Amino acid sequence: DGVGSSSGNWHCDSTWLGDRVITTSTRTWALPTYNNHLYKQISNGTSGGATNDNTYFGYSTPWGYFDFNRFHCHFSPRDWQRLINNNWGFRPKRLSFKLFNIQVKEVTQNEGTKTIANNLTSTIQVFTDSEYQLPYVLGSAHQGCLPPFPADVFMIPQYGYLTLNNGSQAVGRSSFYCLEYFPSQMLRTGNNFQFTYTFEDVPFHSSYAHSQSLDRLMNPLIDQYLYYLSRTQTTGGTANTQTLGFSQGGPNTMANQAKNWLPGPCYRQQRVSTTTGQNNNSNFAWTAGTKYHLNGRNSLANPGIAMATHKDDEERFFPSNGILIFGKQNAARDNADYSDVMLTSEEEIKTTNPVATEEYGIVADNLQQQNTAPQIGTVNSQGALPGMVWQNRDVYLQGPIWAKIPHTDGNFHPSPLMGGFGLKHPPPQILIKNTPVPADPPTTFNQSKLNSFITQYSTGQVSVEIEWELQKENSKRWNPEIQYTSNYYKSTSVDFAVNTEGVYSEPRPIGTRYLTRNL
Amino acid sequence: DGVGSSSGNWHCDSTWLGDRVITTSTRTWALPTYNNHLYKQISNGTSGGATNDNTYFGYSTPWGYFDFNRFHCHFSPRDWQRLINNNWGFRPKRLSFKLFNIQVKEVTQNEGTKTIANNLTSTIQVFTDSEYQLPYVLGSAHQGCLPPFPADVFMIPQYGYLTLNNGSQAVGRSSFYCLEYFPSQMLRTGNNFQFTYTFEDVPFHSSYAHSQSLDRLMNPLIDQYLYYLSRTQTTGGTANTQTLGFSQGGPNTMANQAKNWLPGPCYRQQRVSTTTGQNNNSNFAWTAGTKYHLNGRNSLANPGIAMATHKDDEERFFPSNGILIFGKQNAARDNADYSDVMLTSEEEIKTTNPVATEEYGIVADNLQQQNTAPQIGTVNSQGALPGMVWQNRDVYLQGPIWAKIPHTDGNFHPSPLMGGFGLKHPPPQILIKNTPVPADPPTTFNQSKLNSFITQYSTGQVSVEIEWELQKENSKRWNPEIQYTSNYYKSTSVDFAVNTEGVYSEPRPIGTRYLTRNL
Amino acid sequence: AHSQSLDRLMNPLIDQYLYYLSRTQTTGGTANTQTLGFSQGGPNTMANQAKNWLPGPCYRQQRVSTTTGQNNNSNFAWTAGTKYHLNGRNSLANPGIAMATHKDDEERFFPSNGILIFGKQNAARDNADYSDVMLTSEEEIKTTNPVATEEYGIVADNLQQQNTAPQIGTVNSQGALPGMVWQNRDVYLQGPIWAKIPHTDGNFHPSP
Repeated sequence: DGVGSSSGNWHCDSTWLGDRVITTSTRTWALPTYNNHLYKQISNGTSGGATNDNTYFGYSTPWGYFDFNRFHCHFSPRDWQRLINNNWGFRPKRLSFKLFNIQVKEVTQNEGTKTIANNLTSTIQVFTDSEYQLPYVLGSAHQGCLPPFPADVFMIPQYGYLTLNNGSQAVGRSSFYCLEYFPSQMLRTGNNFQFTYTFEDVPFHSSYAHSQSLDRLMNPLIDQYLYYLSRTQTTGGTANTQTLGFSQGGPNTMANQAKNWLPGPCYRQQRVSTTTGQNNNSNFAWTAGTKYHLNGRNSLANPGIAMATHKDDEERFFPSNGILIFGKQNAARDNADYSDVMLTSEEEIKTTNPVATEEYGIVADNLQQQNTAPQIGTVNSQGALPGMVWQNRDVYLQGPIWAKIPHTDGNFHPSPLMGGFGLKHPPPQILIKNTPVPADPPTTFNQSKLNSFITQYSTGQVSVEIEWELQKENSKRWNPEIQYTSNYYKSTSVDFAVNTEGVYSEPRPIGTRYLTRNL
Repeated sequence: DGVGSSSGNWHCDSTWLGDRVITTSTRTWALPTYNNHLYKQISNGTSGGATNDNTYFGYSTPWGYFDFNRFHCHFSPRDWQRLINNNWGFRPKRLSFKLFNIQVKEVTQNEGTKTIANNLTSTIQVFTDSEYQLPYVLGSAHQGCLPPFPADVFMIPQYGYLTLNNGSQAVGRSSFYCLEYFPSQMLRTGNNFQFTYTFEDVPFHSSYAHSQSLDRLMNPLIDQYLYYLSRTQTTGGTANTQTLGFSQGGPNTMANQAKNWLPGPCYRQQRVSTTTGQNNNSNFAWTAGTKYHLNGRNSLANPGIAMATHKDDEERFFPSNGILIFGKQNAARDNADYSDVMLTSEEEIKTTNPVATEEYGIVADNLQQQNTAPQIGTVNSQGALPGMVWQNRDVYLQGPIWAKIPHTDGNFHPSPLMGGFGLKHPPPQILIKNTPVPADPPTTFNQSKLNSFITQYSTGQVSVEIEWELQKENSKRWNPEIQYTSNYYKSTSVDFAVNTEGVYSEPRPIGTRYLTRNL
Repeated sequence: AHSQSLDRLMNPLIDQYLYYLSRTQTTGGTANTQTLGFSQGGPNTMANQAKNWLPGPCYRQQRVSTTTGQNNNSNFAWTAGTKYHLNGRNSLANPGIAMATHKDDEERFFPSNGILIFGKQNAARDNADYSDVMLTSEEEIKTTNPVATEEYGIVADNLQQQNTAPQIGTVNSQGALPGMVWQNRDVYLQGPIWAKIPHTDGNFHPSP
């Protein structure tokens, strides 16, 4: 461990081993000093235009953190293609993390002439929240993960967290956490850090689409032996009175046939078209948004439970806040135009899950009688019902991987709604910070805490290796399957490559469901 | 591996061991930062004056690469002389490569006063394309190899590559490669790198000239027992009619004798003289150039298949684009004058290969009859014919050594046309790069990739050792052979030495074919 | 399929150390006389650069378009067909040596008898219409093999002199040349698998 010796090598690669695939990626990072080495109470109340739905109380810390919860941090576009075109499923098994070739630099500023030099004796601090004692901030789709392109140098995100609040105030139960109250490893240039983690057992992600629908699982050539009420009134001429007629479901009455299952749960969303002219002329994104109510404040159920984005021949429609939306390279942060973002589609699950913008079904609303016509009610919100089967939201090359399952007495189908793997004990948070280096202190004692520090930042490389277990496809389907493919004809540039400017970009979102499977 | 310890020594030498010769050379190199650490899409279309024959699509990378594919990177002039004056052949067997005494420096620029200092904690990255997964750019006669003179410090070439294109656009099959997607070794000052490689089995290069020609392999004292058609018409007086006369080939009719072999293949080239006055007054270098047509675009077949540069007593003639041409020290890059370049000559193969600027031979063109005179056609393009024997192009002290044989279903006589050894698995490409070192990042998180880096370059030494197998001469020739020799009389300077200015220069191209051998 | 072409294997950022004849005549004004000028191949003159290999063999075929209106109005399938002559009788070299079906942006063109053609279900045995058959394409080999309907290249045809302008000849038939590399014809789900190599004293690249 010396000043003149590399403390790690560049490991970036992928290797396929039949039923496993191991991804390894390394990136160069930079870490500034955050908050001037201070912890600060942050808050947002109801004053000004601030609405109650956005209030909060918490703290910003001097620490940064590593995040690689994004599939493109591990899979290259080509690897993702290898994965999705040939496997019915996959999931994480274990990972390795390493920090090395650390460099702490100090920057001097005098007469606009700025100079940067090495501070060979400075240290950075690193530690993992192995016992999950800090607010788990990963799994909220935040920016700051390792870049998709290996050659890109990235800046490390600052760590902050929230606790209970009443307006802009804290309450008795509000918690304050100090990260320096954890043991942490201190490294100088020449030292390195690393750890291993094993994923808990979790279901394989379904990287397939059903080639059968719930309502079409019968034999199209045979009648049922079961009968259904088919007639309530006589038909001949005008002397029409009540009667009772029963028939057997068959090939031409599949909608009436007795079945064993029901489509998945439903919470509805308002429909919007990509052809603006077909939309109501008003600003309803929030007012007509599908939300949930929690302790006085409202939140968008975004993207909410998994539902088919649209039905047959309606690709132009989507749930106002029921799909994942990624921006194109350089899309604005606010009010970006439709042509600057990329909408995903969960159309593959029309097969078992209700369409996001329609009713779940119809139920009786009264008791019909000789003098009262039967009335029906539309169900727009439907919770778990015995017999339901459903699919979860798909995952994307540039989407999240896992999320921590909240520590609660109960939960139902703990699959993260944004997509991914729900884990009770997810990869630990890796916090990093530059140790404060005091500038010269006063020459006579003073009780006050020092607030004059040498300006500095650090840089180094980081490696993450993950082993994924694959579930091979076993189909007896005779005809070719749908596959993700690169465009065939000429183009100005190559998709998933760099600019003439050197800017890498991801042209479209790439899902995971190409191969098919029966129900 | 410390800051204060050399990590390698200067190994430059040659040792002859009967049937082997081992060359070792070390050089000092400098590596700048290329492309500002970026990958950039580069292209060339048909706009402006750009012709379709020069279109392309590809990428330039932030990486550099080591290249020693040039005989003078290993053999000193005197060693080359020892080799060519005493051996009938030679070939590479194995090699060692080493990178050491690495120094990474950072340069500060303020008020024109520039300062360079050591950055002891910086790293460079190195890796070999052992599995040949990157476009093989070596073997295209590019500049950037180790200098011939050991005392010369050189700059490392930037790596770039090409993929399919349609005009200035890419096509579906165009590939984008990221070099950071390979594992690479990271070294700080004090660390070193090295590897070993073994050349595949390959034929010895023919460092000899034939002392017999294909058409003169018979006994000049004996007749053949075989006859040939010698007369088709009577001769006496004027009553001349058709007849059939046969004769036996003999010492005075060697041109008619039955033979067993045929001269090598032929693709023709236009002839040009070094006496400009004998040349047509027009600019025909390209219009009259010998080319090949590939997917809509034309390329010069330069130098093309191996053919004798000229016939007896015509040293002033040469194929417009059928020979290797080296420049003299400091010759201009464009429109350099004849007296500034050095033309090579493959005159040694007149013996078995057709002369580059003449026909292969003559074939019948019709069916002669009592009322139709026989007609003949000139063959200017002749592919492989059973019975052909030929020699390959010679290699030069300052010429290329090997080339990678394209991975294709088929090939014919895979000897690199520019000369050298064709290898399916040639010495791997050695890529090197300076690791980006971010300047101070913003103090509050920002998603954008960093684009502000500390300016730096690296320098160090490189060693290459190659073991060559020799094929000794076994001639029973009584009279002395031709040998490469230094001039005898006085001269302003020494050939293959330095200036009064310290500039090394190679006065002429030195071939390899001096000793002779029978057919 | 190759993602690189034979004529584009160099580094697009570096010049060669090798020179080529670039000028045969002076340029300034009207007093233009013969001279000799040499230049180094580089990123903008890739067509002039010295290279190590040559495209595969070539036997030519007549070009025909799937847009009938672009075709000559005559029945040339046999008369203009590419054939081989064996003991007095002629046969179509069908499909013949492997060559790219067409060049960039010409998908409508194909060699009269230089590709495999399968019929669609129930296509007639004789005079089936274009819409009843399925043409294959060896476009993937444009990368190393000459295009089936064009020349292999150009060679000199005479000896230029002060009083004789240089002449060139087009090569439409080119046999094996040292340095050539090529790809074989592709195989198809409904195509043949193997063939017996004729028992002969010799053969060249015995790929069916």
